[PDB]
Amino acid sequence: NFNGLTGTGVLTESNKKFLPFQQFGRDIADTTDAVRDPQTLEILDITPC
Amino acid sequence: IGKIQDSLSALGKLQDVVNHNAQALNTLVKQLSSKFGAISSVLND
Repeated sequence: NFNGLTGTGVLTESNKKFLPFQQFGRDIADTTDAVRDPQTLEILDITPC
Repeated sequence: IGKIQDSLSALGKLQDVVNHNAQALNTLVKQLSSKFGAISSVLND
């Protein structure tokens, strides 16, 4: 759970670059696939288990 | 027979098969973001 974003999956270092106001990303078909850690400000991918 | 390559470099009947299945799979997934008249569309929320 990332401040409201509830889900399940494996967290891994990403290679995306958000804009300096965006918290999380979605893929095509509108499903969350990356988030930013509120504390460390790093982008992490979410893959299904 | 050599002229056959020039006419190629047609296969729309083969691309249509790929398109029809891709469209049914893209639609099937998109239909999960619908509320159908419920309060929400997520079974956990």
